[PDB]
Amino acid sequence: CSNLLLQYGSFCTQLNRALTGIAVEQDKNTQEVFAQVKQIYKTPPIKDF
Amino acid sequence: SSGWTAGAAAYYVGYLQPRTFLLKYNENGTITDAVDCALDPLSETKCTL
Ligand SMILES: *[C@@H]1O[C@H](CO)[C@@H](O)[C@H](O)[C@H]1NC(C)=O
Repeated sequence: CSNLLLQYGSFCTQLNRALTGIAVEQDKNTQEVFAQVKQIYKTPPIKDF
Repeated sequence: SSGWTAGAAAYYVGYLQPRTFLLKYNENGTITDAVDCALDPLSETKCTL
């Protein structure tokens, strides 16, 4: 069946490319939402607000 | 059975097995390079892509 499927490598490459694009897009979404600032501030030890 | 000198030649024998390959046909129609799919991970990636 794999030997018969070899002639559909274009289709399967297209599918894998689409899914890879989706995955990279998800990583990009998370980064652009949360990593707005690249200075990791830490809260002061004392709580006087 | 004793009065004979050997030649000065060498040969090599391999063994074909069922394997999937990638081949590159140049502008003149000759094969110039190939990839042994299922040899190492890098060739596997070249073969999948
Ligand atoms: C293809 O054939 C022509 C004439 O034989 C030659 O000039 C040319 O170099 C060949 N192509 C390459 C990449 O060598």
